[PDB]
Amino acid sequence: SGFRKMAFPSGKVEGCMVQVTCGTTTLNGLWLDDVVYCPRHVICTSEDMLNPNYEDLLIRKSNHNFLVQAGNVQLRVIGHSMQNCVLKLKVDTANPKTPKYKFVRIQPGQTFSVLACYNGSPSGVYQCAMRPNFTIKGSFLNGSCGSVGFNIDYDCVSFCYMHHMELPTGVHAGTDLEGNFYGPFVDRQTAQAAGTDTTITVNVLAWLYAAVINGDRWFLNRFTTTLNDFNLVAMKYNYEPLTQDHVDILGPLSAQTGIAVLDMCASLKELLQNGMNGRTILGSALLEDEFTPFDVVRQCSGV
Amino acid sequence: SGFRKMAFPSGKVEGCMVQVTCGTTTLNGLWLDDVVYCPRHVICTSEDMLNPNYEDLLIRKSNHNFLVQAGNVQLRVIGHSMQNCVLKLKVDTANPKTPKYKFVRIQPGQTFSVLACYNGSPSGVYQCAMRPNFTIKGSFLNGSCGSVGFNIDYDCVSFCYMHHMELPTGVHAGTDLEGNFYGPFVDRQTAQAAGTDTTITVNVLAWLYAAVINGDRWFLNRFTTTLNDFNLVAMKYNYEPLTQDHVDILGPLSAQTGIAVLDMCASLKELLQNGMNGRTILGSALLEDEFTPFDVVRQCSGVTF
Ligand SMILES: C=C[C@H](C[C@@H]1CCNC1=O)NC(=O)[C@H](CC(C)C)NC(=O)c1cc2c(OC)cccc2[nH]1
Ligand SMILES: C=C[C@H](C[C@@H]1CCNC1=O)NC(=O)[C@H](CC(C)C)NC(=O)c1cc2c(OC)cccc2[nH]1
Repeated sequence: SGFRKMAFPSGKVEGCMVQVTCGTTTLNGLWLDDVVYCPRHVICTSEDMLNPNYEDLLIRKSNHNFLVQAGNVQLRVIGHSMQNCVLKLKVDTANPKTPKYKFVRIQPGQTFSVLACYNGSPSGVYQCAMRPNFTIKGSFLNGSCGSVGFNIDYDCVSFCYMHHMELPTGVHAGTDLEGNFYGPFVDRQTAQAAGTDTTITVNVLAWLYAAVINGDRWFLNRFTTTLNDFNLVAMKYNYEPLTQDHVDILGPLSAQTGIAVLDMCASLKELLQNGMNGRTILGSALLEDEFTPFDVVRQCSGV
Repeated sequence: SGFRKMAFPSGKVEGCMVQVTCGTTTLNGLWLDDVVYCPRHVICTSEDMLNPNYEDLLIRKSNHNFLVQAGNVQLRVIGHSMQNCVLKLKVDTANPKTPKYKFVRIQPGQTFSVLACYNGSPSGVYQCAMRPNFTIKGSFLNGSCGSVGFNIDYDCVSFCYMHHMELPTGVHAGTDLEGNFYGPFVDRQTAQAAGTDTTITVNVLAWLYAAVINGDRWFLNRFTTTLNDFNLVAMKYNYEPLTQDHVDILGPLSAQTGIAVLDMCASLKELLQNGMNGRTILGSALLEDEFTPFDVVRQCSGVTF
């Protein structure tokens, strides 16, 4: 029993992290086969940061302008290209620890594990959900760029996030491994705002089922609601609309607990309208929306 | 910026996880040099667990009754012994992935990363605080025993927890790597209850230091207190008393902010005696008690390993 926010084991990714230096700038890179992937803003100076013409800055660089260190070993850069906001440095050595991997673009509401790194060395691991406004609520300091987010299915690492920026609000923004930002953000040194954030309703519901599966039922009620009437109330409170696909994805949790999805929607509606009134759910005083139905099924099936 | 519960990178420990089977009972073990450590109840059948005599169960076992596997690769057992509630199995191969390590027994309030494992295969990693009642709020399913908890210092992995049991309340209990349970529990299939839990004062203070570092300091008052007086008051609110070691490990955060530990204690006392009103601290109306002083430094300074 028990429900906890947990990240995938990070070993397979730790073996890929390297340090990439250009000029006075050092950050992290991801070393897969004979290519190192890192944020392209590593090539920018203090002055270039405001409005960098990256193609113009990159053409002026040589392979020897990039220092790549894997532990104590320096990797010789034999080629450099740019795919959107990701710099790709070809090295003369293939990473022997390269796992089975793929590059994927994650959808809002889905979760992934972040391996926060500094100077090419792992520092910590934590789960983040891609928010509807395409930010993530992570923990990143100076030099964390190039840290990656991933999921692990079987032994295949699906990389979905590379870290680039912290917004003034303290949330974080980045790209996929094709270098395309999640959200309307740009890799320039400017204060940038995200769109109005919304709450991931299907995840809140999964988290309520988790609370029930772990013995917490105080928030349930004898009422039910139609999907549309629930969505009317949800949107009033800046919650994302619930789709029939979301309802279906919640089926397994509904079958395990015997609580129809629309019955749990009526509980959430009551919570949004009455609040929690000092009560807590799984130790939280707020409604948590960073747990997917899959994250709940993975931990609570059979309990 | 950002404050998150963050596990240690788990790679060094993943490379030490193996499967240990006795009969049909399989759980996890920890392979370090040429020894595998696992819970001793792996030698118990389902019926034996109700009331086991481990010394007697073990005398009937031989090296050849133990199946240790790294994946599907068998490691031959060439010696066995019981140390408290931990079985030690000597194997004929030294783990080439063995990291620098030590075995430590942690105090209540200290945190560690749990590498949840099933059949010797790592499933997930999460942070746990040892509660004052010597349970942890983990997430564990059948077959999870032998999963370990650890901290990383520089490059040394300090193992401090091995998982053994789930209490009726849904919390979890286990041992250090010398097989000594945390708390008054035993490895027997019996309904066991943990004492009343309490809030971890030193970690709440750390969380308050974290708030100050980030500019959230409305709760600072112009009072101080003695350690004894604060301890007596705190217990009335179900808070743990502070030890000298607690004061010591708050030293760095005290120096960084310039707020003496006993001054922060007086501020916390007022929050307990007056509440927080509708105000929040670091965005929360609840005081957090599962971040140690080091956890705060980790988050705000970016330590690597
Ligand atoms: C090492 C990788 C860091 C990650 C950051 C560091 C602290 N924590 C992290 O996550 N990335 C960067 O430093 C980026 C670099 C750009 C060229 C993409 N820039 C920003 O994140 C940033 C600039 C800025 C601003 O500039 C006027 C105003 C207000 C907020 C601002 N944020
Ligand atoms: C694989 C390792 C599991 C961890 C468990 C499995 C599910 N989640 C986990 O954490 N460990 C075990 O199965 C232990 C076995 C030893 C005590 C011999 N037994 C219990 O955990 C247990 C016995 C019991 C009880 O006995 C009458 C009453 C009420 C609650 C109870 N729990």
